[PDB]
Parts: sequence; C-alpha cells; structure tokens
Amino acid sequence: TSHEAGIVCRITKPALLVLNHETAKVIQTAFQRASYPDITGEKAMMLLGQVKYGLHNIQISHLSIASSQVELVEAKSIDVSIQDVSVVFKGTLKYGYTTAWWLGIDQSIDFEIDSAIDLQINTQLTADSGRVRTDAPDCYLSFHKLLLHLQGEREPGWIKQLFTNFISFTLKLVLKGQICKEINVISNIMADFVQTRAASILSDGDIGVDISLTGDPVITASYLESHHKGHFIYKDVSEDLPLPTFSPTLLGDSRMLYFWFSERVFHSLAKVAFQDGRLMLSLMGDEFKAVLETWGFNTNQEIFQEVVGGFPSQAQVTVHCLKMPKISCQNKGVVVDSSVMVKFLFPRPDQQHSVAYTFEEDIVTTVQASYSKKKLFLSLLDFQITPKTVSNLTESSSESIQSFLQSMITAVGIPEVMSRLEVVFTALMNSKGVSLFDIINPEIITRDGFLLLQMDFGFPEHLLVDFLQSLS
Ligand SMILES: CCCCCCCC/C=C\CCCCCCCC(=O)OC[C@H](COP(=O)(O)OCC[N+](C)(C)C)OC(=O)CCCCCCC/C=C\CCCCCCCC
Ligand SMILES: *[C@@H]1O[C@H](CO[C@@H]2O[C@@H](C)[C@@H](O)[C@@H](O)[C@@H]2O)[C@@H](O[C@@H]2O[C@H](CO)[C@@H](O[C@H]3O[C@H](CO)[C@@H](O)[C@H](O)[C@@H]3O)[C@H](O)[C@H]2NC(C)=O)[C@H](O)[C@H]1NC(C)=O
Ligand SMILES: CCCCCCCC/C=C\CCCCCCCC(=O)O[C@H]1CC[C@@]2(C)C(=CC[C@H]3[C@@H]4CC[C@H]([C@H](C)CCCC(C)C)[C@@]4(C)CC[C@@H]32)C1
Ligand SMILES: CCc1cc(Oc2ccnc(N(Cc3cccc(OC(F)(F)C(F)F)c3)C[C@@H](O)C(F)(F)F)n2)ccc1Cl
Ligand SMILES: [Cl-]
Repeated sequence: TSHEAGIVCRITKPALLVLNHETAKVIQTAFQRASYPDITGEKAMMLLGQVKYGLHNIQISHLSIASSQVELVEAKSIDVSIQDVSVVFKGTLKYGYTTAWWLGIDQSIDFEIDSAIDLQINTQLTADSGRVRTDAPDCYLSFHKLLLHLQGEREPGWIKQLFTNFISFTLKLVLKGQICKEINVISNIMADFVQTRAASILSDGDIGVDISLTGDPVITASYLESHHKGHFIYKDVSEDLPLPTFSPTLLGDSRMLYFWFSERVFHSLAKVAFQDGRLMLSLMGDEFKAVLETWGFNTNQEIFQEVVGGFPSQAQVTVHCLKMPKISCQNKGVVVDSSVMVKFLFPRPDQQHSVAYTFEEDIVTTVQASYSKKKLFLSLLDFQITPKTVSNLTESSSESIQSFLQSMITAVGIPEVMSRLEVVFTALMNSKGVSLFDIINPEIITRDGFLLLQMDFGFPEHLLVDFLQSLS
C-alpha cells in the first residue's frame, strides 16, 4: 500500500510500552473526572414496609491500578487492558421508615463501597477533518468485588439485601457509563492537544506547516502511523498541491519514533522562509572582526591589513538570497542550491579609496545533520562556488582583493552561516520544548527525495502530570 503525504509519523509498539508505564495515572484522571449521581428510591422491605432510601454524595476515596497493558490490533484499534483496579468510594446513606412510623427518626449513616474492576478499552483512530480523533465504543468492565460497608457495621436487616438485589447492578452500570465516557474525553483531549502542540512546534511567526491528516491513521501489529500534508502556510495562505508518494517499507519498526519528510516540505520551507525576508545577514565592525576571530584568525595579520583597512569599526558586509534556495534530498546528505549576493564595504577617509565589492554568485552546499547533547549539528560534506557577476564599486579594485574576499566567503562565509543555522534551529527546538523529552540516540538520515528522523525516547514522568493538572 502507498499513501499521499508530505509528512508521515510512525509510533511503534516499543514506544507504546514506554507510554503504558503512565497508563495508571491517566486511568486515575478519568475516575476523578466522572460524575457519580445520587442513587435513590422508596422500596417495600420484608416486615419494615415502606423505606425511603438514598445513597448520597458518591466520591472516590481511593484508587490503585494493579497492571496495565497495550496491544496493537491489526487494522483496528489499541487494546488497552487494565487489571485489578482497586477503587474505594465514600458516601452518606439516608433512609426513613415510612410505614413503620413507630420505628423512630430517619437515619444518616456514612458508607464505603469497596470495588475491584478489570478494564478493556478498544480505542479506534480516525481522521476527523484533518484532525486525529479517538473512539472507544468497545469499553468493558469486570467487577470482582463491590462491597458496601457501613459505619459501625450497622444492619437493621434490609440494607445489604437492598444493595445486592438492587443498588449493586444499577451502580455497576452507571460506573461503566461514567468511566468509559471520561476515558473517551481524556483520550480526545490528548489527541487534540498532541496535534495542536505538534503544529505549534512546526510553526514560527507567519510561517506554519499544515499537519492535516491525508486519511485515517494506520494500525498494524508492530505500529500505528499517521499521514499528513506538510504544506507550509505563509500569512494564513496555503496551496493544496499534489502530494508525494509514501512507502511503508522505507520505515522500520525497531525504533520508537519514525519521521518521514518529502523533499517538497523543505522546498515549501525555502519558499516561505525566503519570502518572509528571513534569508539575510548583516555584519558590522566589531561583530565582523569577532566572526573572523571565531573562525580562528587574528585581525592584525599582514593580510587582514590592506583590506579592513585602517578603520575596521565601519567595515560592513551583507549576504542575502536573490532567489528562493533549491533544497534537495539525496543519499549523500541535504543539498542546498542558493543564489546569494554578498556585498562588501570597507570605508577609508575619502569615498574614492573605500573598497566596495558585490559578489553575485551561486553556492551549492551538501549538509549533513546530527542531534546530540540537545543541539542540532550541521556538517559540510561537499560544496561549490560558481561566481556570476563580481563587481567592484571604486577604483580601489584588484584580483588579489577579489580573490581574498571570494575566499572569505568560502573559508568563513559558509561555516558561519552553517553555524548560525544550527544556532537558529536548536533555538526553536528549545523554544517549543523539544529539549524537554529524552531523545535517545536519534539518527538523521538522508535519501533521494526524502529525509528520515529515527529515534527512541525517554518519557519525562513529570510532562504528563503537567498537562494532566491543566483540565480543571
Ligand atoms: C529554509 C531553511 C534555510 C536553509 C536554506 C538556506 C541556506 C542559506 C542561504 C543563503 C544565505 C544568506 C542568509 C544568511 C543568514 C542565515 C543565517 C542566520 O543568521 O539565521 C537563519 C535564518 C533566520 O534569519 P532571521 O533574520 O529571521 O534571524 C536572525 C538570525 N541571527 C539571530 C542568527 C542573527 O533562517 C530562517 O529563518 C529560516 C528558518 C525558518 C523556519 C522556521 C519556521 C517554522 C517552520 C518549521 C520549524 C522547523 C521545521 C523542521 C522540520 C520540518 C522540515 C522542514
Ligand atoms: C572596477 O575596477 C576597474 C579597474 O579594476 C580592474 O579591472 C576589473 C575589470 C577587475 O579585473 C579588477 O580586478 C582590476 O583591478 C575600473 O575600471 C577602470 O576605470 C578607469 C576609469 O574609467 C580606466 O582608466 C582609464 O581608461 C582608459 C584607458 O586607459 C583611458 O582612456 C581613460 O581616460 C581612463 O583614464 C581604467 O582603464 C579601467 N580599467 C579597465 C580594465 O577597463 C572600474 O571603473 C571599477 N568600477 C567602478 C564602478 O569604479
Ligand atoms: C567573515 C565572514 C563573513 C563573510 C560573509 C558571509 C558570506 C556567506 C555566503 C553565503 C552563505 C551561504 C552558505 C551557507 C549555506 C547554508 C547551508 C545549510 O546549512 O543548509 C542547511 C540548513 C538547515 C537544514 C534545512 C539543512 C539540513 C538538515 C535539516 C535538519 C535535519 C533534521 C532537522 C530537525 C529540525 C531536527 C531533528 C532532530 C530532532 C530534534 C531529534 C532539520 C530539518 C533542521 C534544518 C536542517 C540544510
Ligand atoms: C512534532 C511532531 C510531529 C507531529 C506531526 O503531526 C501530528 C499530528 C497529530 N498526531 C501526530 N502524532 C505523532 C507525534 C509523535 C510524537 C510527538 C508528537 O507531537 C508532539 F510533539 F507535539 C507531542 F509530543 F506532544 C506527535 C500522533 C499520531 O501519530 C497518533 F498517534 F495520534 F496517531 N503528529 C507531524 C510531524 C511531526 Cl514532526
Ligand atoms: Cl439500624
């Protein structure tokens, strides 16, 4: 099978196992969110006659999941199985002897309902107009115990029977209702939030990605996989253009998380980034001086002399894209074909002696990426400079100068820009909380037409309890 998608996410069974360690905490939340209504009636009891009962203010007093387990069910769902969840409820029982008026005042006894349940939640994933939706119509409960204990172990002779032969069943059924409802909601809340926070990651200012699902996620026995458009939005405008073709053989099932990106996604990025005016750099005096020193050079060398020349504080440089850069995915790495304009201005006393060179050129660079120590690492694999129109703007012009400047673009130019990019990208990752998850041995792979992100993750046992508290 093939899919039409710009971006594809694969979350494998190994990852779900790590996520299941937190299942208990989530099932807890559903129980705390449920609305247990008052159970009331007025039945005729053996010998006592009419009795006006009421089990009031049903609240959870204790919760404890024994063992939880996940299981991907081929072309269907996620079968989450919870065992021996010990739930203890608190309340006040209110009753009155109606027909036996001589039996004195009505009573209020505090009670504890002690249950133990087994749960099966079969969660089916669908694409609700680009958004990922959760559905668990198949939600099951198995009660081992459901004992009612009253304060002081009081019993006139009707409570226990009225509980077992009436309240037991109804309460059990109400409980399933409320639990499977609140699971279904919290399930959706996660999915919407996860998606929303993912678009928040993939977006900055007027630039944003379109993660609309290109169809219902795929469930197999080894993984769960979603397929998205990956169109870049600029200033709330998107072009719904023909989608690339994706093969689910290009992705494994060993790693926890797999990400597949068409080169068309990097191309939309170049389009938007370029058009937003993001693709430019300007350096002045002290900063320009620092940049050369950063790339290991002493500004007071015989070479750096006739250039700056005497007044380096006023020496300026500007690099900008003349056209949208051509980003391509190859096996050898990421290749960026960019057409730049490097303008050099070195002022002297008189504007006649001031050195001003404008290098109009195409710089092709094969870049390779890495993630280590919560930083993005870009490394130059191969490059090529093809000058187009190298113009001089004063009489202070020579081929030694022209070569010197051309080299500065090569030797310092490319490495500084490459650095600034890894700085700028890592910045965002942190600014969108990527630096919060334990990203275990990630691999950034490059292939002809696409790029892969293969990673295992350590889930932060705090990050859930954070979102989990932000509900009420
Ligand atoms: C298109 C990617 C660029 C790489 C190809 C171009 C190669 C270079 C071409 C020409 C060189 C001339 C330009 C030289 C300046 C660039 C270097 C730079 O100095 O800075 C990177 C700029 C930001 O310039 P600035 O004036 O705004 O910042 C100020 C920057 N300072 C703080 C460092 C001073 O580059 C950007 O903005 C672009 C990045 C904006 C993307 C963020 C938008 C949200 C979308 C996605 C999030 C991440 C997606 C990743 C996963 C999906 C795969 C695509
Ligand atoms: C850019 O620099 C030119 C000189 O630099 C040299 O040529 C570049 C093409 C490049 O190879 C660079 O590395 C070299 O150092 C400037 O051109 C010069 O301009 C002068 C004034 O027009 C000119 O002079 C005389 O020219 C004729 C012939 O000698 C006389 O008849 C006339 O009266 C002038 O006195 C000089 O010859 C000319 N050089 C060349 C090779 O043509 C160019 O103007 C400069 N650009 C700017 C905008 O300043
Ligand atoms: C004295 C000196 C001054 C002189 C004037 C200077 C002259 C300079 C002249 C020209 C400048 C042009 C030369 C520079 C060319 C730049 C080339 C250049 O660096 O292009 C690269 C830019 C970044 C990127 C798009 C790329 C490749 C890989 C991409 C990345 C792969 C994965 C990355 C994920 C976001 C993170 C996954 C890790 C996860 C957290 C686990 C992703 C998509 C980030 C972006 C890159 C190509
Ligand atoms: C930033 C991660 C990401 C999310 C994408 O869009 C969506 C939209 C909806 N669901 C998903 N899922 C994948 C996923 C995995 C890991 C993290 C993540 O987003 C997040 F970083 F925001 C999370 F940590 F909060 C999303 C989930 C989808 O596969 C599923 F399971 F619901 F079917 N991705 C598309 C690309 C990328 Cl790189
Ligand atoms: Cl009594």
